[PDB]
Amino acid sequence: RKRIHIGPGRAFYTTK
Repeated sequence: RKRIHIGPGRAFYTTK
């Protein structure tokens, strides 16, 4: 369920 990815303006940080 958790997802964390940071690229060239591609935020994908989700913990909750």
